[PDB]
Amino acid sequence: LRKWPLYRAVIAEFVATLLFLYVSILTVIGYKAQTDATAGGVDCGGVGILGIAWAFGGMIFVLVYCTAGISGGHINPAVTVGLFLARKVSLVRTVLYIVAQCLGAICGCGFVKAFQSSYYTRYGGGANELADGYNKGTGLGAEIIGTFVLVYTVFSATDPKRNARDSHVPVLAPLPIGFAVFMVHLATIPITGTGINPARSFGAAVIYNNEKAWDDQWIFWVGPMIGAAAAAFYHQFILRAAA
Amino acid sequence: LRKWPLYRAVIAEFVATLLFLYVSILTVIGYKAQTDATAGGVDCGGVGILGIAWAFGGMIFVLVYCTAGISGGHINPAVTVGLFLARKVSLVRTVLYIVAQCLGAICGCGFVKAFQSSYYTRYGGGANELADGYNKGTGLGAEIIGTFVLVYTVFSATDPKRNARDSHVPVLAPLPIGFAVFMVHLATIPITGTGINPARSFGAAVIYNNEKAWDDQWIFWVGPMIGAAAAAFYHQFILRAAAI
Amino acid sequence: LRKWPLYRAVIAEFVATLLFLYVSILTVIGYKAQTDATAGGVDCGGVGILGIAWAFGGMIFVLVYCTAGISGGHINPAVTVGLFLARKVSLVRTVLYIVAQCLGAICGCGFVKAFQSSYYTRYGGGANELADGYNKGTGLGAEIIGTFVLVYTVFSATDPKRNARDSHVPVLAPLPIGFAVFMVHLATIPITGTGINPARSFGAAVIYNNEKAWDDQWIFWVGPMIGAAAAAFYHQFILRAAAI
Amino acid sequence: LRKWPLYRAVIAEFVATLLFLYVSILTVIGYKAQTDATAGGVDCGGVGILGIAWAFGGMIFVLVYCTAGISGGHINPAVTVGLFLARKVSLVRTVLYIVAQCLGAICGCGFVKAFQSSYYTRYGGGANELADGYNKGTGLGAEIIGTFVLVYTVFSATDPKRNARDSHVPVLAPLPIGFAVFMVHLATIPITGTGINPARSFGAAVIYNNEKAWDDQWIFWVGPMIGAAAAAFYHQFILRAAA
Repeated sequence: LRKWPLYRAVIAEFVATLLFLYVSILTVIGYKAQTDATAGGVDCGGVGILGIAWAFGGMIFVLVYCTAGISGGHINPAVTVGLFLARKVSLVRTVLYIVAQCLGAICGCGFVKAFQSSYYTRYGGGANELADGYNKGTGLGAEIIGTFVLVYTVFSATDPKRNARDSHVPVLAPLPIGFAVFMVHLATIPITGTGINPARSFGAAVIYNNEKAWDDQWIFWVGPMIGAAAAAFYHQFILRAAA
Repeated sequence: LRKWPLYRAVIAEFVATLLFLYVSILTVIGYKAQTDATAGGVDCGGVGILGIAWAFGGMIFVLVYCTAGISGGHINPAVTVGLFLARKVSLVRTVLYIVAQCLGAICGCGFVKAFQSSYYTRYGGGANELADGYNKGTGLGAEIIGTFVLVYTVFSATDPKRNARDSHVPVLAPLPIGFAVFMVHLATIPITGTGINPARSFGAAVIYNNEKAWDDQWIFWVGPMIGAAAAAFYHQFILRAAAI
Repeated sequence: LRKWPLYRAVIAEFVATLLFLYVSILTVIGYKAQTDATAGGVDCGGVGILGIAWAFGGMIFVLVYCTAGISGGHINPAVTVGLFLARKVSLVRTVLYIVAQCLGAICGCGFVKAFQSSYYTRYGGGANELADGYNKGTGLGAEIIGTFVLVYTVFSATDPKRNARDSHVPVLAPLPIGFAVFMVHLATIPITGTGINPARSFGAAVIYNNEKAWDDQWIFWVGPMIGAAAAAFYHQFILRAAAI
Repeated sequence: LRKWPLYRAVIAEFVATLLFLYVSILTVIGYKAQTDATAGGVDCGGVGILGIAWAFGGMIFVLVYCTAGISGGHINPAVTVGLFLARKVSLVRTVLYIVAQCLGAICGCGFVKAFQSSYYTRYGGGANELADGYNKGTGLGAEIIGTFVLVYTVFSATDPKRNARDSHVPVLAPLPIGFAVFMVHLATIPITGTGINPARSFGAAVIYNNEKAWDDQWIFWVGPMIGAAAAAFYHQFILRAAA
């Protein structure tokens, strides 16, 4: 049937997101646990904020590869919308994929508190937030262009020759995507902590649960979607890679 | 002959694990010796703990690439045992790898301290234990998922067609598997130093031998197996990508 | 139509360079803002200057991968000009890229300071200049070889068969080229911040505009060209791997 | 003719070695220039000794790829001997390849002094040396096993299907080799600064020119060759990958 594999192709998206978050989170939180804030431990010496940026782009690359020929290796709500606005994701999928992504991200970040809870709460919760020093418009713009780069990669990465089984869904070359994320994280983590993935953003937000988080949560949906839409427009028409 | 190509690989495992544990732990002890205790050493200016995580990751990347069409690139009881529940490595072929790998680790581990026994001993010796602040359940829960992440990555990394020499043992591109190892560490080192490898943990426990360390060791066997047995279960049925 | 697939790529260059300069410099300024001046910031605990070098490297890796079968993945006047002496990019097709790339950089550069004009200005703005202690000849000699390393890497990275859309423009795997960019930086950043990209340097010089910076800028054009013209010469004849 | 391409296949080995060294060197020296010794600059903050290890394994990977289908992508005297002892390098080549490698390495490190000369001399010269704290036997053993890993990769990396033009010389998969180097550098740089490449070792030695360097230069030829020989024995016979 069509309903059973679609369901299974969605089950993957949920699982991979769960893994992706908590690794990236417990990397961030593990970093923030080893690297001291004010006092009570060692300054620096952690994985560096280079190590954190490795966690995201690295876990993504792995999972995209793990979830390539199944779901399509989407793992990102912004990416899902891009591919959808590219008229190549069967509507109902995206609605489910977002539920899939946003579910597991809550789960993932949830498994992190359970482990520590102590050093979790004090240390950021791994939740995306505006860094003090920048205006909101600045932060919004970075998320837009940032996500744009990620999504621009995806479409370029789609090989028409190779496709997912029991579907017309584009399988993705797993490496440059995860590397594109890593580049963006290197560029962004100061400003916002790098959202460009509403699943992640909404994920830790539910768990960490802070006024400043919820107040600034509105960006990492708007910003990314704007970019993913722009990247779709940039790829399928003004580069016209459709034909 | 079945024995000559089998032992061909049963050794290749042992060697890789020897090489694996050697390069990795020699980095860790190196990192320790760079920052060290008050009087001697400078902080931060080592490889960074990221660099340690690199060592464990990339070594898996190359040793699998070398032992791909030979042993199948396990270098891990969990990965091997995981491929047994998956009914892809016949019983007797597993138990050998299980033992063959463990010895290499020890041989790899013991080789390291002979270089730096003075330093080695004072600085944790790359032994898998709980960092204080974490309840034992936290440490256990960390290993199972971390192993799962890898073993699942290992399974999605199974070519349906190509075999290692003279068996039904998988052969596929390793680069993701190395990252899975590398990734997990970055998030798991703060807790246990990242085990997700029963032989590696066992090999560290044998040489170092510290009671509080040695009686926590049970976790890094109990844990990883479950995470592997789950990933095998999930990938083979809950995804059922094996059905054809 | 010749114009529609040409401009198809003439834009793709411009955009990549815009994206390139944006992501890279936003990291640098980020690094600056993390350590900063006495009162504000913590040292070391940034990405590390290695992380900066990563940004320049990997961005070349992905933007070439995106613009491989489109523009041919130059994102660099030197690389483009280098492929002109190699007689592989017809005259008029180069001059466009030469200009098309430069604008993107500026557009990419200008976009960055609009985010952080306060910080940006106080912290070097990713502008290519000589760090004190180096004579100007040292800085020049650094850029030429660094560019050579890349442009030579670019040439050894030329598939004899596959073209970009509707031209005779090469298409081959990018991963080495990204590393060449990444590698050179690690050894060249201490001197100039690593130029090896005339458009990038020009783009940085336009927005930042500082006289002592702006009148040293001539180096990062004079240099890279020579290193590119050499690599093209060496690869095409001294190795003569192009002859068939 | 046979003499012209052989000569050209040797010209590549020289060039790539020149590049490899000075980049790795000026990375090491650039690191040591930015990172202070006792006083006169900033502590840490450099590329880290992770960044240095990236320079070696990274430059190698690039150049091996750049010099694959030509020379065979050898770049290392130890590797040359291994492939030779594997009965698959036409004797005369190795003698020339060593001259090729050891020449450019001197050149490379030479271009570094010219640039700085000031901060060159005080800061190690990028020359391999025993780290104070270890015995010589310890240091020798690391170079042996270290080089072994590098060379074991090479043979495993040799694809019999693909071969260099106008030769029977094995082209190498450029990535795992350069990555194997990187791993070893991460493991070794404390102890010796990682030799496993007599070209590099003899390269900076000529330029830096120190008593302690020349005294301890004897290791990074003996050690590596022992390993490269062992890796050859480990590969071609007790793994018997010859047939």
